[PDB]
Amino acid sequence: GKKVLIVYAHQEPKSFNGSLKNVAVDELSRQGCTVTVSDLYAMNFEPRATDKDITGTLSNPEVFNYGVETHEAYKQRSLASDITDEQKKVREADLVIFQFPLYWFSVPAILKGWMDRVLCQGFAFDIPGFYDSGLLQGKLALLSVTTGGTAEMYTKTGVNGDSRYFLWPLQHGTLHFCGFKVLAPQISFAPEIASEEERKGMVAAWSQRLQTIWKEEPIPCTAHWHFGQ
Amino acid sequence: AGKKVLIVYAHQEPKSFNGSLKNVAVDELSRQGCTVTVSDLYAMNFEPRATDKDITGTLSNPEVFNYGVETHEAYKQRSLASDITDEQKKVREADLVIFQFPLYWFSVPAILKGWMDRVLCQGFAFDIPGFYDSGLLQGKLALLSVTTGGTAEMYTKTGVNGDSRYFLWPLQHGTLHFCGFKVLAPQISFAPEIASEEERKGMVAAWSQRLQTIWKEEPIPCTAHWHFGQ
Ligand SMILES: Cc1cc2nc3c(=O)[nH]c(=O)nc-3n(C[C@H](O)[C@H](O)[C@H](O)COP(=O)(O)OP(=O)(O)OC[C@H]3O[C@@H](n4cnc5c(N)ncnc54)[C@H](O)[C@@H]3O)c2cc1C
Ligand SMILES: Cc1cc2nc3c(=O)[nH]c(=O)nc-3n(C[C@H](O)[C@H](O)[C@H](O)COP(=O)(O)OP(=O)(O)OC[C@H]3O[C@@H](n4cnc5c(N)ncnc54)[C@H](O)[C@@H]3O)c2cc1C
Ligand SMILES: COc1ccc(C2=Nc3ccc(OC)cc3C2=O)cc1
Ligand SMILES: COc1ccc(C2=Nc3ccc(OC)cc3C2=O)cc1
Ligand SMILES: [Zn+2]
Ligand SMILES: [Zn+2]
Repeated sequence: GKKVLIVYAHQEPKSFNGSLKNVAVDELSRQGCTVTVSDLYAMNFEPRATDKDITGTLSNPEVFNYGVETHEAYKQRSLASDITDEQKKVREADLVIFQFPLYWFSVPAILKGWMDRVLCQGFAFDIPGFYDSGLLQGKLALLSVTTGGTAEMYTKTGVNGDSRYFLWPLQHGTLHFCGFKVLAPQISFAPEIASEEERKGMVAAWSQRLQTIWKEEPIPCTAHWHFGQ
Repeated sequence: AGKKVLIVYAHQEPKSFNGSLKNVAVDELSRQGCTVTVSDLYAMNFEPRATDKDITGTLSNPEVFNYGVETHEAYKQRSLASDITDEQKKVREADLVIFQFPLYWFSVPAILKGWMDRVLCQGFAFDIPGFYDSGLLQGKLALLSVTTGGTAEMYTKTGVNGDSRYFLWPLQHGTLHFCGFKVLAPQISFAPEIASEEERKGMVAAWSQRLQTIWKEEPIPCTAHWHFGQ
Protein backbone atom coordinates (compact mmCIF):
# COMPACT_ATOMS: atom_id res chain seq x y z
CA GLY A 1 0.00 0.00 0.00
CA LYS A 2 1.16 3.56 -0.88
CA LYS A 3 0.13 6.96 0.55
CA VAL A 4 0.44 10.16 -1.49
CA LEU A 5 0.01 13.78 -0.41
CA ILE A 6 -0.36 16.38 -3.21
CA VAL A 7 0.38 19.97 -2.03
CA TYR A 8 -1.28 22.06 -4.74
CA ALA A 9 -0.78 25.84 -5.23
CA HIS A 10 -2.96 27.33 -8.02
CA GLN A 11 -5.99 29.67 -7.78
CA GLU A 12 -7.80 28.23 -10.85
CA PRO A 13 -9.23 24.65 -11.17
CA LYS A 14 -9.32 24.93 -15.03
CA SER A 15 -5.57 25.87 -15.12
CA PHE A 16 -2.76 23.75 -16.58
CA ASN A 17 -1.61 23.21 -12.91
CA GLY A 18 -5.18 22.10 -12.09
CA SER A 19 -5.07 19.53 -14.94
CA LEU A 20 -1.67 18.20 -13.74
CA LYS A 21 -3.03 17.82 -10.16
CA ASN A 22 -6.24 16.10 -11.47
CA VAL A 23 -4.26 13.68 -13.66
CA ALA A 24 -2.04 12.86 -10.62
CA VAL A 25 -5.16 12.18 -8.45
CA ASP A 26 -6.71 10.06 -11.30
CA GLU A 27 -3.54 7.96 -11.99
CA LEU A 28 -2.52 7.36 -8.35
CA SER A 29 -6.18 6.61 -7.40
CA ARG A 30 -6.40 4.12 -10.39
CA GLN A 31 -3.25 2.34 -9.02
CA GLY A 32 -4.97 1.93 -5.64
CA CYS A 33 -2.87 4.55 -3.77
CA THR A 34 -4.29 6.45 -0.78
CA VAL A 35 -4.41 10.09 -2.06
CA THR A 36 -4.86 13.41 -0.21
CA VAL A 37 -4.76 16.91 -1.75
CA SER A 38 -3.95 20.07 0.20
CA ASP A 39 -5.44 22.75 -2.13
CA LEU A 40 -3.76 25.78 -0.48
CA TYR A 41 -5.78 28.57 -2.16
CA ALA A 42 -9.14 26.77 -1.60
CA MET A 43 -8.17 26.25 2.08
CA ASN A 44 -7.12 30.02 2.26
CA PHE A 45 -3.91 28.57 3.86
CA GLU A 46 -2.16 31.08 6.17
CA PRO A 47 1.38 31.67 4.79
CA ARG A 48 2.66 34.11 7.49
CA ALA A 49 4.90 32.73 10.29
CA THR A 50 3.34 34.52 13.34
CA ASP A 51 2.64 34.15 17.12
CA LYS A 52 -0.86 32.89 16.09
CA ASP A 53 0.85 29.56 15.19
CA ILE A 54 1.19 28.76 18.94
CA THR A 55 -1.91 28.13 21.14
CA GLY A 56 -1.95 28.97 24.86
CA THR A 57 1.15 30.59 26.45
CA LEU A 58 4.63 31.29 24.87
CA SER A 59 8.04 29.97 26.01
CA ASN A 60 9.29 33.64 26.08
CA PRO A 61 6.34 36.11 25.68
CA GLU A 62 8.66 39.21 25.98
CA VAL A 63 10.91 38.40 22.94
CA PHE A 64 9.16 36.40 20.18
CA ASN A 65 11.47 33.89 18.41
CA TYR A 66 9.39 31.98 15.79
CA GLY A 67 11.70 28.93 15.48
CA VAL A 68 12.07 28.53 19.28
CA GLU A 69 8.32 28.99 19.92
CA THR A 70 7.16 26.55 17.20
CA HIS A 71 9.79 23.94 18.23
CA GLU A 72 8.54 24.10 21.87
CA ALA A 73 4.83 24.16 20.79
CA TYR A 74 5.46 21.11 18.57
CA LYS A 75 6.94 19.16 21.54
CA GLN A 76 4.15 20.36 23.91
CA ARG A 77 1.39 19.69 21.25
CA SER A 78 0.43 23.44 21.25
CA LEU A 79 0.71 24.25 17.48
CA ALA A 80 -2.26 25.84 15.56
CA SER A 81 -4.59 23.11 14.15
CA ASP A 82 -4.01 24.20 10.47
CA ILE A 83 -0.27 23.30 10.96
CA THR A 84 -0.88 19.96 12.78
CA ASP A 85 -3.50 18.93 10.11
CA GLU A 86 -0.76 19.33 7.42
CA GLN A 87 1.85 17.53 9.61
CA LYS A 88 -0.51 14.54 9.98
CA LYS A 89 -0.88 14.39 6.12
CA VAL A 90 2.96 14.54 5.72
CA ARG A 91 3.59 11.91 8.49
CA GLU A 92 1.20 9.46 6.75
CA ALA A 93 2.55 10.10 3.20
CA ASP A 94 5.13 7.86 1.45
CA LEU A 95 5.33 10.47 -1.35
CA VAL A 96 4.72 14.23 -1.30
CA ILE A 97 4.10 15.87 -4.70
CA PHE A 98 4.27 19.69 -4.88
CA GLN A 99 2.23 20.99 -7.85
CA PHE A 100 2.82 24.69 -8.58
CA PRO A 101 3.53 27.43 -11.14
CA LEU A 102 7.06 28.86 -10.81
CA TYR A 103 6.86 32.32 -9.12
CA TRP A 104 10.15 34.30 -9.11
CA PHE A 105 12.30 31.10 -9.67
CA SER A 106 10.59 29.64 -6.57
CA VAL A 107 7.25 28.49 -5.10
CA PRO A 108 4.24 30.89 -4.82
CA ALA A 109 4.22 32.57 -1.34
CA ILE A 110 1.20 30.47 -0.18
CA LEU A 111 3.32 27.30 -0.72
CA LYS A 112 6.44 28.99 0.75
CA GLY A 113 4.22 29.55 3.85
CA TRP A 114 3.28 25.87 3.94
CA MET A 115 7.04 25.00 3.95
CA ASP A 116 7.86 27.69 6.62
CA ARG A 117 5.03 26.71 9.03
CA VAL A 118 4.50 22.92 8.45
CA LEU A 119 8.20 21.83 8.32
CA CYS A 120 8.99 22.94 11.90
CA GLN A 121 11.85 22.00 14.18
CA GLY A 122 11.00 18.80 16.07
CA PHE A 123 8.72 17.59 13.22
CA ALA A 124 10.80 17.76 9.99
CA PHE A 125 14.34 18.26 11.43
CA ASP A 126 16.15 19.00 14.72
CA ILE A 127 19.15 21.34 15.50
CA PRO A 128 21.03 18.92 15.24
CA GLY A 129 20.17 17.02 12.95
CA PHE A 130 19.18 17.24 9.28
CA TYR A 131 19.97 16.10 5.64
CA ASP A 132 20.61 12.31 5.96
CA SER A 133 19.70 12.65 9.72
CA GLY A 134 16.42 14.49 8.71
CA LEU A 135 13.22 13.43 10.56
CA LEU A 136 11.27 12.76 7.33
CA GLN A 137 13.81 10.06 6.21
CA GLY A 138 12.24 7.28 4.16
CA LYS A 139 9.78 9.66 2.43
CA LEU A 140 9.88 10.69 -1.22
CA ALA A 141 9.26 14.23 -2.54
CA LEU A 142 8.73 15.40 -6.12
CA LEU A 143 8.44 18.95 -7.53
CA SER A 144 5.98 19.29 -10.44
CA VAL A 145 6.49 22.83 -11.74
CA THR A 146 5.13 24.84 -14.69
CA THR A 147 6.96 27.89 -16.10
CA GLY A 148 6.29 31.04 -18.14
CA GLY A 149 9.78 30.78 -19.67
CA THR A 150 10.65 28.31 -22.45
CA ALA A 151 13.02 25.29 -22.06
CA GLU A 152 15.67 27.18 -24.18
CA MET A 153 15.66 30.11 -21.64
CA TYR A 154 16.27 27.53 -18.85
CA THR A 155 19.60 26.26 -20.28
CA LYS A 156 23.19 26.88 -19.02
CA THR A 157 23.66 29.51 -21.80
CA GLY A 158 20.00 30.68 -21.63
CA VAL A 159 19.02 34.04 -20.04
CA ASN A 160 17.48 32.21 -16.98
CA GLY A 161 20.33 29.71 -16.51
CA ASP A 162 19.82 25.93 -16.10
CA SER A 163 16.45 24.94 -14.50
CA ARG A 164 18.48 22.89 -11.89
CA TYR A 165 19.90 26.22 -10.54
CA PHE A 166 16.49 27.38 -9.17
CA LEU A 167 15.75 23.88 -7.77
CA TRP A 168 18.62 24.09 -5.17
CA PRO A 169 16.76 25.93 -2.28
CA LEU A 170 13.68 23.66 -2.69
CA GLN A 171 15.29 20.26 -3.41
CA HIS A 172 18.42 20.61 -1.21
CA GLY A 173 17.83 23.44 1.28
CA THR A 174 14.29 22.23 2.10
CA LEU A 175 13.41 18.65 1.04
CA HIS A 176 16.85 16.96 1.41
CA PHE A 177 17.40 18.94 4.68
CA CYS A 178 14.24 17.35 6.17
CA GLY A 179 15.47 13.88 5.12
CA PHE A 180 13.35 13.38 1.98
CA LYS A 181 14.74 11.41 -0.96
CA VAL A 182 14.06 13.66 -3.97
CA LEU A 183 12.66 12.25 -7.23
CA ALA A 184 13.59 13.95 -10.55
CA PRO A 185 11.47 17.12 -10.99
CA GLN A 186 8.64 17.27 -13.51
CA ILE A 187 9.05 20.53 -15.43
CA SER A 188 6.26 21.56 -17.81
CA PHE A 189 7.82 24.47 -19.79
CA ALA A 190 5.71 27.42 -21.02
CA PRO A 191 2.19 25.80 -21.34
CA GLU A 192 0.74 29.33 -22.09
CA ILE A 193 2.83 29.46 -25.37
CA ALA A 194 2.36 25.72 -26.26
CA SER A 195 -0.41 24.52 -28.64
CA GLU A 196 -3.50 22.54 -27.41
CA GLU A 197 -1.76 19.32 -28.72
CA GLU A 198 1.58 20.10 -26.94
CA ARG A 199 -0.30 20.89 -23.65
CA LYS A 200 -2.28 17.60 -23.85
CA GLY A 201 1.10 15.89 -24.54
CA MET A 202 2.61 17.49 -21.40
CA VAL A 203 -0.23 16.28 -19.09
CA ALA A 204 -0.06 12.78 -20.80
CA ALA A 205 3.75 12.63 -20.13
CA TRP A 206 3.01 13.41 -16.42
CA SER A 207 0.23 10.72 -16.25
CA GLN A 208 2.56 8.21 -18.05
CA ARG A 209 5.46 8.97 -15.64
CA LEU A 210 3.14 8.46 -12.60
CA GLN A 211 2.38 4.90 -13.86
CA THR A 212 5.97 3.85 -12.86
CA ILE A 213 6.68 6.47 -10.07
CA TRP A 214 7.20 3.69 -7.44
CA LYS A 215 10.03 2.17 -9.58
CA GLU A 216 12.04 5.41 -9.71
CA GLU A 217 15.36 5.98 -8.00
CA PRO A 218 15.87 9.40 -6.28
CA ILE A 219 18.37 11.92 -7.71
CA PRO A 220 21.75 12.41 -5.94
CA CYS A 221 20.67 15.71 -4.28
CA THR A 222 24.15 17.28 -4.34
CA ALA A 223 25.84 20.52 -5.50
CA HIS A 224 27.28 18.48 -8.43
CA TRP A 225 23.80 17.38 -9.68
CA HIS A 226 22.45 21.02 -9.53
CA PHE A 227 25.48 22.97 -10.83
CA GLY A 228 28.10 20.60 -12.37
CA GLN A 229 28.80 18.62 -15.59
CA ALA B 1 21.51 65.01 -5.24
CA GLY B 2 19.40 63.42 -2.46
CA LYS B 3 19.11 59.62 -2.22
CA LYS B 4 15.88 57.70 -1.50
CA VAL B 5 15.94 54.32 0.26
CA LEU B 6 13.19 51.75 0.77
CA ILE B 7 13.81 49.03 3.42
CA VAL B 8 11.52 45.96 2.99
CA TYR B 9 11.75 44.36 6.45
CA ALA B 10 10.50 40.83 7.32
CA HIS B 11 10.83 39.95 11.03
CA GLN B 12 8.09 39.49 13.67
CA GLU B 13 10.22 40.83 16.59
CA PRO B 14 11.54 44.44 16.99
CA LYS B 15 14.21 43.28 19.56
CA SER B 16 15.58 40.69 17.06
CA PHE B 17 19.00 40.76 15.37
CA ASN B 18 17.08 41.58 12.10
CA GLY B 19 15.34 44.43 13.96
CA SER B 20 18.75 45.83 15.04
CA LEU B 21 20.13 45.58 11.45
CA LYS B 22 17.03 47.43 10.10
CA ASN B 23 17.35 50.13 12.87
CA VAL B 24 21.08 50.62 12.19
CA ALA B 25 20.26 50.99 8.44
CA VAL B 26 17.53 53.61 9.22
CA ASP B 27 19.94 55.44 11.64
CA GLU B 28 22.96 55.48 9.22
CA LEU B 29 21.04 56.41 6.04
CA SER B 30 19.01 59.05 8.00
CA ARG B 31 22.29 60.53 9.41
CA GLN B 32 23.65 60.81 5.81
CA GLY B 33 20.54 62.84 4.90
CA CYS B 34 18.84 60.09 2.81
CA THR B 35 15.05 59.92 2.48
CA VAL B 36 14.16 56.58 4.20
CA THR B 37 10.97 54.45 4.15
CA VAL B 38 10.46 51.07 5.89
CA SER B 39 7.81 48.52 4.83
CA ASP B 40 7.53 46.42 8.04
CA LEU B 41 5.62 43.47 6.51
CA TYR B 42 4.53 41.67 9.72
CA ALA B 43 3.45 44.95 11.44
CA MET B 44 1.45 45.86 8.28
CA ASN B 45 -0.05 42.25 8.27
CA PHE B 46 0.99 42.30 4.56
CA GLU B 47 -1.12 39.92 2.42
CA PRO B 48 1.25 37.34 0.84
CA ARG B 49 -1.35 35.37 -1.21
CA ALA B 50 -1.69 36.10 -4.96
CA THR B 51 -5.53 36.01 -5.37
CA ASP B 52 -8.43 37.53 -7.44
CA LYS B 53 -8.85 40.01 -4.49
CA ASP B 54 -5.75 41.83 -5.94
CA ILE B 55 -7.95 43.16 -8.84
CA THR B 56 -10.88 45.56 -8.19
CA GLY B 57 -12.42 45.80 -11.70
CA THR B 58 -13.99 43.57 -14.37
CA LEU B 59 -11.74 40.59 -14.85
CA SER B 60 -10.20 40.27 -18.34
CA ASN B 61 -11.32 36.56 -18.35
CA PRO B 62 -13.71 35.84 -15.39
CA GLU B 63 -14.21 32.13 -16.46
CA VAL B 64 -10.50 31.09 -16.19
CA PHE B 65 -8.50 33.14 -13.63
CA ASN B 66 -4.87 33.77 -14.70
CA TYR B 67 -3.13 35.83 -11.95
CA GLY B 68 -0.30 37.25 -14.14
CA VAL B 69 -2.69 38.23 -16.99
CA GLU B 70 -5.24 39.80 -14.61
CA THR B 71 -2.68 41.80 -12.56
CA HIS B 72 -0.91 43.00 -15.75
CA GLU B 73 -4.28 44.33 -17.09
CA ALA B 74 -5.30 45.72 -13.62
CA TYR B 75 -1.88 47.52 -13.40
CA LYS B 76 -2.48 49.23 -16.79
CA GLN B 77 -6.13 50.09 -15.90
CA ARG B 78 -5.26 51.24 -12.29
CA SER B 79 -7.60 48.64 -10.77
CA LEU B 80 -5.00 46.83 -8.57
CA ALA B 81 -5.57 46.55 -4.79
CA SER B 82 -4.31 49.67 -2.89
CA ASP B 83 -1.87 47.61 -0.69
CA ILE B 84 0.00 46.64 -3.93
CA THR B 85 0.02 50.20 -5.44
CA ASP B 86 1.23 51.69 -2.05
CA GLU B 87 4.31 49.38 -2.27
CA GLN B 88 4.82 50.18 -6.00
CA LYS B 89 4.90 53.92 -5.18
CA LYS B 90 7.65 53.26 -2.54
CA VAL B 91 9.67 51.19 -5.09
CA ARG B 92 9.18 53.79 -7.92
CA GLU B 93 10.54 56.58 -5.66
CA ALA B 94 13.50 54.53 -4.28
CA ASP B 95 17.09 54.73 -5.63
CA LEU B 96 17.96 51.73 -3.39
CA VAL B 97 15.81 48.88 -2.05
CA ILE B 98 17.25 46.97 0.93
CA PHE B 99 15.61 43.62 1.86
CA GLN B 100 16.21 42.80 5.55
CA PHE B 101 15.23 39.25 6.48
CA PRO B 102 16.11 35.97 8.23
CA LEU B 103 16.81 33.17 5.75
CA TYR B 104 13.81 30.75 5.67
CA TRP B 105 14.39 27.50 3.74
CA PHE B 106 17.35 28.99 1.73
CA SER B 107 14.95 31.82 0.67
CA VAL B 108 12.85 34.74 1.93
CA PRO B 109 10.08 34.25 4.57
CA ALA B 110 6.69 33.71 2.81
CA ILE B 111 5.43 37.21 3.81
CA LEU B 112 8.36 38.71 1.81
CA LYS B 113 7.91 36.15 -1.01
CA GLY B 114 4.31 37.50 -1.19
CA TRP B 115 5.60 41.08 -1.45
CA MET B 116 7.77 39.99 -4.44
CA ASP B 117 4.90 38.02 -6.11
CA ARG B 118 2.27 40.78 -5.72
CA VAL B 119 4.28 44.08 -5.90
CA LEU B 120 6.63 43.19 -8.82
CA CYS B 121 3.83 42.74 -11.38
CA GLN B 122 3.96 42.68 -15.16
CA GLY B 123 3.71 46.26 -16.50
CA PHE B 124 5.31 47.69 -13.32
CA ALA B 125 8.59 45.76 -12.76
CA PHE B 126 9.04 44.02 -16.11
CA ASP B 127 7.34 43.48 -19.47
CA ILE B 128 7.61 40.60 -21.99
CA PRO B 129 9.91 41.89 -23.58
CA GLY B 130 11.49 44.26 -21.04
CA PHE B 131 13.44 42.14 -18.54
CA TYR B 132 17.00 41.55 -17.20
CA ASP B 133 19.06 44.52 -18.62
CA SER B 134 15.74 45.85 -20.16
CA GLY B 135 13.78 45.47 -16.84
CA LEU B 136 11.43 48.36 -15.97
CA LEU B 137 13.22 49.07 -12.66
CA GLN B 138 16.56 49.84 -14.47
CA GLY B 139 18.66 52.48 -12.72
CA LYS B 140 17.65 51.19 -9.24
CA LEU B 141 19.87 49.38 -6.78
CA ALA B 142 18.86 46.38 -4.64
CA LEU B 143 20.68 44.78 -1.72
CA LEU B 144 19.87 41.59 0.24
CA SER B 145 20.70 41.79 3.97
CA VAL B 146 20.28 38.20 5.22
CA THR B 147 20.73 36.52 8.64
CA THR B 148 21.17 32.71 8.91
CA GLY B 149 20.86 29.89 11.45
CA GLY B 150 23.77 28.07 9.75
CA THR B 151 27.42 29.09 10.24
CA ALA B 152 29.70 30.57 7.52
CA GLU B 153 31.61 27.19 7.37
CA MET B 154 28.31 25.35 6.51
CA TYR B 155 27.76 27.87 3.67
CA THR B 156 31.00 27.00 1.80
CA LYS B 157 31.47 25.02 -1.48
CA THR B 158 32.54 21.95 0.60
CA GLY B 159 30.10 22.77 3.46
CA VAL B 160 26.88 20.79 4.00
CA ASN B 161 24.70 23.77 2.78
CA GLY B 162 26.91 24.61 -0.25
CA ASP B 163 28.17 28.15 -1.06
CA SER B 164 25.87 30.99 0.19
CA ARG B 165 25.88 32.37 -3.41
CA TYR B 166 23.94 29.23 -4.53
CA PHE B 167 20.75 30.22 -2.60
CA LEU B 168 21.06 33.88 -3.77
CA TRP B 169 20.36 32.96 -7.47
CA PRO B 170 16.46 33.00 -7.44
CA LEU B 171 16.41 36.32 -5.49
CA GLN B 172 19.33 38.24 -7.08
CA HIS B 173 19.02 36.92 -10.66
CA GLY B 174 15.54 35.44 -11.11
CA THR B 175 13.85 38.36 -9.33
CA LEU B 176 15.93 41.57 -8.89
CA HIS B 177 18.15 41.37 -12.04
CA PHE B 178 15.03 40.25 -14.04
CA CYS B 179 13.22 43.48 -13.02
CA GLY B 180 16.27 45.51 -14.09
CA PHE B 181 17.83 46.22 -10.70
CA LYS B 182 21.59 46.49 -10.39
CA VAL B 183 22.42 44.18 -7.45
CA LEU B 184 24.87 45.26 -4.73
CA ALA B 185 26.94 42.57 -2.92
CA PRO B 186 24.73 40.81 -0.31
CA GLN B 187 25.19 41.43 3.41
CA ILE B 188 25.18 38.04 5.12
CA SER B 189 25.15 37.96 8.93
CA PHE B 190 25.95 34.29 9.74
CA ALA B 191 24.47 32.51 12.78
CA PRO B 192 23.86 35.47 15.23
CA GLU B 193 22.07 32.99 17.62
CA ILE B 194 25.38 31.03 18.10
CA ALA B 195 27.70 34.12 18.03
CA SER B 196 28.97 35.81 21.24
CA GLU B 197 27.71 39.29 22.35
CA GLU B 198 30.99 40.78 20.89
CA GLU B 199 30.62 38.91 17.53
CA ARG B 200 26.93 40.03 17.31
CA LYS B 201 27.86 43.71 17.98
CA GLY B 202 30.64 43.29 15.36
CA MET B 203 28.18 42.09 12.66
CA VAL B 204 25.85 45.10 13.43
CA ALA B 205 28.87 47.53 13.29
CA ALA B 206 30.16 45.98 10.00
CA TRP B 207 26.66 46.65 8.46
CA SER B 208 26.58 50.26 9.80
CA GLN B 209 30.21 50.79 8.53
CA ARG B 210 29.38 49.39 5.07
CA LEU B 211 26.31 51.70 4.79
CA GLN B 212 28.60 54.75 5.30
CA THR B 213 30.10 54.07 1.81
CA ILE B 214 27.09 52.32 0.08
CA TRP B 215 26.69 55.06 -2.62
CA LYS B 216 30.33 54.44 -3.75
CA GLU B 217 29.84 50.70 -4.37
CA GLU B 218 29.65 49.07 -7.78
CA PRO B 219 27.04 46.32 -8.42
CA ILE B 220 28.06 42.64 -8.71
CA PRO B 221 28.09 40.97 -12.20
CA CYS B 222 24.76 39.15 -11.59
CA THR B 223 25.65 36.10 -13.72
CA ALA B 224 25.69 32.28 -13.42
CA HIS B 225 29.54 32.55 -13.15
CA TRP B 226 29.40 34.90 -10.10
CA HIS B 227 26.91 32.59 -8.31
CA PHE B 228 28.24 29.13 -9.36
CA GLY B 229 31.84 29.51 -10.62
CA GLN B 230 33.48 27.15 -13.25
C1 LIG C 1 3.95 36.23 -9.55
C2 LIG C 1 4.43 35.51 -10.79
C3 LIG C 1 5.79 35.20 -10.91
C4 LIG C 1 6.26 34.41 -11.96
N1 LIG C 1 7.62 34.09 -12.00
C5 LIG C 1 8.05 33.34 -13.00
C6 LIG C 1 9.47 32.96 -13.03
O1 LIG C 1 10.32 33.26 -12.20
N2 LIG C 1 9.81 32.19 -14.13
C7 LIG C 1 8.95 31.75 -15.12
O2 LIG C 1 9.41 31.09 -16.05
N3 LIG C 1 7.62 32.08 -15.07
C8 LIG C 1 7.19 32.84 -14.06
N4 LIG C 1 5.86 33.15 -13.99
C9 LIG C 1 4.96 32.52 -14.97
C10 LIG C 1 4.24 31.29 -14.41
O3 LIG C 1 5.19 30.31 -13.98
C11 LIG C 1 3.31 30.72 -15.48
O4 LIG C 1 2.38 31.74 -15.84
C12 LIG C 1 2.58 29.43 -15.13
O5 LIG C 1 3.52 28.41 -14.79
C13 LIG C 1 1.64 28.94 -16.21
O6 LIG C 1 1.01 27.77 -15.63
P1 LIG C 1 -0.58 27.85 -15.42
O7 LIG C 1 -1.10 26.54 -14.86
O8 LIG C 1 -1.05 29.00 -14.60
O9 LIG C 1 -1.09 28.00 -16.92
P2 LIG C 1 -2.49 28.27 -17.64
O10 LIG C 1 -2.60 29.70 -18.02
O11 LIG C 1 -3.63 27.93 -16.70
O12 LIG C 1 -2.46 27.15 -18.79
C14 LIG C 1 -2.20 27.49 -20.17
C15 LIG C 1 -3.32 26.95 -21.02
O13 LIG C 1 -3.46 25.53 -20.81
C16 LIG C 1 -4.84 25.23 -20.87
N5 LIG C 1 -5.08 23.91 -20.27
C17 LIG C 1 -5.47 23.61 -18.99
N6 LIG C 1 -5.66 22.34 -18.78
C18 LIG C 1 -5.37 21.75 -20.00
C19 LIG C 1 -5.40 20.41 -20.45
N7 LIG C 1 -5.81 19.38 -19.70
N8 LIG C 1 -5.04 20.17 -21.73
C20 LIG C 1 -4.69 21.20 -22.51
N9 LIG C 1 -4.64 22.50 -22.21
C21 LIG C 1 -4.99 22.71 -20.93
C22 LIG C 1 -5.52 26.41 -20.21
O14 LIG C 1 -6.91 26.42 -20.55
C23 LIG C 1 -4.71 27.57 -20.82
O15 LIG C 1 -5.23 28.00 -22.07
C24 LIG C 1 5.36 33.96 -12.94
C25 LIG C 1 4.01 34.30 -12.85
C26 LIG C 1 3.53 35.06 -11.78
C27 LIG C 1 2.05 35.33 -11.68
C1 LIG D 1 10.85 28.75 9.08
C2 LIG D 1 12.34 28.86 9.31
C3 LIG D 1 13.22 28.39 8.34
C4 LIG D 1 14.61 28.55 8.47
N1 LIG D 1 15.43 28.14 7.42
C5 LIG D 1 16.72 28.36 7.53
C6 LIG D 1 17.60 27.94 6.42
O1 LIG D 1 17.23 27.41 5.38
N2 LIG D 1 18.95 28.20 6.63
C7 LIG D 1 19.50 28.80 7.76
O2 LIG D 1 20.72 28.95 7.82
N3 LIG D 1 18.66 29.20 8.80
C8 LIG D 1 17.35 28.99 8.68
N4 LIG D 1 16.53 29.38 9.71
C9 LIG D 1 17.12 30.12 10.84
C10 LIG D 1 17.01 31.64 10.72
O3 LIG D 1 17.57 32.11 9.49
C11 LIG D 1 17.67 32.33 11.92
O4 LIG D 1 16.99 31.91 13.10
C12 LIG D 1 17.70 33.86 11.87
O5 LIG D 1 18.45 34.28 10.73
C13 LIG D 1 18.28 34.48 13.12
O6 LIG D 1 18.10 35.90 12.97
P1 LIG D 1 17.14 36.59 14.09
O7 LIG D 1 17.02 38.10 13.86
O8 LIG D 1 15.83 35.91 14.23
O9 LIG D 1 17.99 36.32 15.41
P2 LIG D 1 17.75 36.59 16.96
O10 LIG D 1 17.26 35.35 17.61
O11 LIG D 1 16.73 37.69 17.06
O12 LIG D 1 19.17 37.20 17.40
C14 LIG D 1 20.16 36.40 18.06
C15 LIG D 1 20.61 37.18 19.27
O13 LIG D 1 21.04 38.51 18.87
C16 LIG D 1 20.67 39.40 19.90
N5 LIG D 1 20.73 40.77 19.39
C17 LIG D 1 19.72 41.50 18.84
N6 LIG D 1 20.06 42.73 18.52
C18 LIG D 1 21.39 42.80 18.88
C19 LIG D 1 22.33 43.85 18.83
N7 LIG D 1 22.04 45.09 18.43
N8 LIG D 1 23.58 43.61 19.30
C20 LIG D 1 23.86 42.40 19.79
N9 LIG D 1 23.05 41.33 19.90
C21 LIG D 1 21.82 41.60 19.42
C22 LIG D 1 19.31 38.90 20.36
O14 LIG D 1 18.95 39.46 21.62
C23 LIG D 1 19.56 37.38 20.38
O15 LIG D 1 20.13 36.95 21.62
C24 LIG D 1 15.12 29.17 9.63
C25 LIG D 1 14.24 29.62 10.62
C26 LIG D 1 12.86 29.48 10.48
C27 LIG D 1 11.96 29.96 11.59
C1 LIG E 1 9.00 33.46 -26.08
O1 LIG E 1 9.58 34.31 -25.09
C2 LIG E 1 9.08 34.37 -23.80
C3 LIG E 1 7.97 33.65 -23.30
C4 LIG E 1 7.65 33.71 -21.94
C5 LIG E 1 8.42 34.50 -21.06
C6 LIG E 1 8.01 34.61 -19.67
N1 LIG E 1 6.75 34.76 -19.32
C7 LIG E 1 6.73 35.07 -17.92
C8 LIG E 1 5.60 35.45 -17.18
C9 LIG E 1 5.82 35.91 -15.86
C10 LIG E 1 7.14 35.95 -15.32
O2 LIG E 1 7.13 36.52 -14.07
C11 LIG E 1 8.34 36.95 -13.53
C12 LIG E 1 8.30 35.51 -16.05
C13 LIG E 1 8.06 35.09 -17.36
C14 LIG E 1 8.98 34.75 -18.48
O3 LIG E 1 10.19 34.60 -18.44
C15 LIG E 1 9.54 35.25 -21.56
C16 LIG E 1 9.86 35.19 -22.93
C1 LIG F 1 26.69 24.11 14.52
O1 LIG F 1 25.62 24.95 14.89
C2 LIG F 1 24.45 25.03 14.15
C3 LIG F 1 23.59 26.02 14.68
C4 LIG F 1 22.42 26.37 14.02
C5 LIG F 1 22.06 25.71 12.82
C6 LIG F 1 20.79 26.04 12.19
N1 LIG F 1 19.78 26.53 12.89
C7 LIG F 1 18.62 26.52 12.05
C8 LIG F 1 17.30 26.80 12.45
C9 LIG F 1 16.28 26.54 11.52
C10 LIG F 1 16.61 26.04 10.23
O2 LIG F 1 15.49 25.80 9.48
C11 LIG F 1 15.61 24.91 8.42
C12 LIG F 1 17.97 25.79 9.80
C13 LIG F 1 18.94 26.02 10.74
C14 LIG F 1 20.39 25.71 10.75
O3 LIG F 1 21.09 25.31 9.83
C15 LIG F 1 22.89 24.70 12.29
C16 LIG F 1 24.09 24.34 12.96
ZN1 LIG G 1 20.55 17.71 -1.59
ZN1 LIG H 1 21.70 38.22 -12.75
